[PDB]
Amino acid sequence: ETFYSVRMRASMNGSHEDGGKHISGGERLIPFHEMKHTVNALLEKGLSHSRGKPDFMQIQFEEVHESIKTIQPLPVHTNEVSCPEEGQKLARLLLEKEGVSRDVIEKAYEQIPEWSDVRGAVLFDIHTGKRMDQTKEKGVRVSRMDWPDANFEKWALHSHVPAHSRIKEALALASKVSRHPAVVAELCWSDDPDYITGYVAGKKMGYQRITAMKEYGTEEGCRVFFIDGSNDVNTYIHDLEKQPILIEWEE
Amino acid sequence: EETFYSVRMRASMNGSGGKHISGGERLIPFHEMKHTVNALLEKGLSHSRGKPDFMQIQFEEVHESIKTIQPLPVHTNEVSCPEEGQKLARLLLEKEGVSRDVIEKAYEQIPEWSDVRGAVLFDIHTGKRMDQTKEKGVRVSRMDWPDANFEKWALHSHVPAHSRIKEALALASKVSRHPAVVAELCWSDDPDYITGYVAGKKMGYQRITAMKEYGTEEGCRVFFIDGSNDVNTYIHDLEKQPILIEWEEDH
Ligand SMILES: Nc1ncnc2c1ncn2[C@@H]1O[C@H](COP(=O)(O)OC(=O)CCCCCC(=O)O)[C@@H](O)[C@H]1O
Ligand SMILES: Nc1ncnc2c1ncn2[C@@H]1O[C@H](COP(=O)(O)OC(=O)CCCCCC(=O)O)[C@@H](O)[C@H]1O
Ligand SMILES: [Mg+2]
Ligand SMILES: [Mg+2]
Ligand SMILES: [Mg+2]
Ligand SMILES: [Mg+2]
Repeated sequence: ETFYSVRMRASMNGSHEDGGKHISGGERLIPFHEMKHTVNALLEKGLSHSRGKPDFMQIQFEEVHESIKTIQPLPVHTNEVSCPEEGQKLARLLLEKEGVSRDVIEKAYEQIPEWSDVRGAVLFDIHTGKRMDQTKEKGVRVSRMDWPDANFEKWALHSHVPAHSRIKEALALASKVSRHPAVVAELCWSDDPDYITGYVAGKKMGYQRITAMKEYGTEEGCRVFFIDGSNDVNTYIHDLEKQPILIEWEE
Repeated sequence: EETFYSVRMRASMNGSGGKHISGGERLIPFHEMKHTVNALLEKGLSHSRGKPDFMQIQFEEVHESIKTIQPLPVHTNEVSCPEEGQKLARLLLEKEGVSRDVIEKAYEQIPEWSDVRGAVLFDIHTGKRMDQTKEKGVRVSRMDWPDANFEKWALHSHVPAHSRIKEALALASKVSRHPAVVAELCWSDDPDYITGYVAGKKMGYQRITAMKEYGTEEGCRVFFIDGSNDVNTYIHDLEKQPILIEWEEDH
């Protein structure tokens, strides 16, 4: 059966390219017969965003010719913290636990404010202590991963986590990304003003949720992948953009 | 001054060197966005040229102010076969002001332009193609015709209220208005529609009921240009100038 990559991005004050504000992004992986439902889902997701009404949006589909790999979601643990500063401290400890040196963590945190506007993810090289990709404000956009809702809902029931598509999306991405042999860890929180939970993820500790990573009403987010590998960055960028992943949980 | 949006679509098969299946352009208020994205989607998905494996749909705010014009006057020439239609087409182009030699040269090149995805600009002073877009063609966009007014026009005009005619006539009308455009020649690349037209400022929109045989995918869109200025000026006008059609019943 043939699957399709469906992607969306939306911005205001022009195309993202112009120097507009990123509003929303989406990526889906589906059989052809879900095309209409999926295009509408992405349209609606872009139109009803807390960051604002877009004046630019692109939606796109194409056939995927690489074969699909189906994986488990990462194990999930929720860390309850009382404030953003405690969440950020915990985040740094978790990154160090997973194998990132403290020094590389500090260098990344120096740039993170600069990367608030990035539309995808930043790749940070642990060998240089510096950004590895050259996409600048565009970022690297991981795509061609998805998680059928029914299975995701079964997973959320069991995990005592709410069945919000925001978590599905985050965990599908974290799971695809941590599977990459060159990715040691990911740090994330949302650019949406209305969601303060973030996470750190890696192969050892799984998907570590942190219930407060920033204040409500702020639009600064973070998506950094810490890279430890022997290959060029374009190889890895191609892996993240092109490798098709479906999530399927079983107990 | 109400805000309008350019909504565009293109679809192809065997990739993004692929076969062009469908193209669309709309110009609408924001509240029509959902209906319009779905219309373009469905248009692309149910095309007689085939099922796409690639599609892009895009919207953006238009910042130039909209000009509203009347549609060209319409006349329908009933012919009994394609060869009679083509012969009429050439007579009408000549009557509107294109010299015979320029018509003959263009007809010799029309077969090699079957694959062009937009329009060809043909210079009447040089008897040569003027634009440099090759297989891409020049894609006129940011024109539309609100459905209600189009339906009233079609009722009165004794022409069927098909969106194909709406789209053709909105384009022909925007294009003929351009002071450098002497005439247009058109028939569809769709295997399932053999009606075509020639259009110009004097003769209006002259429909010709048979311009090719059913089941053929060779189409034509040629703009005959009489102009001193940089072709890129004209191209920019055709791509960027926002036009709405309003037929005035009161007349
Ligand atoms: N597909 C992607 N590829 C690379 N970076 C991405 C991608 N998607 C999002 N990002 C980056 O992350 C930033 C925020 O993305 P968002 O979709 O706003 O991210 C979230 O909602 C994070 C929620 C995690 C906690 C969920 C939970 O377990 O309760 C976003 O602006 C991008 O810069
Ligand atoms: N927006 C455009 N800008 C430039 N060229 C275009 C555009 N739209 C279509 N074309 C070119 O023309 C070709 C034919 O497009 P189509 O939309 O398939 O053409 C038609 O339906 C023609 C119908 C005319 C008769 C209507 C009537 O019954 O009164 C198409 O493949 C392109 O090469
Ligand atoms: Mg997202
Ligand atoms: Mg966001
Ligand atoms: Mg068309
Ligand atoms: Mg066509």
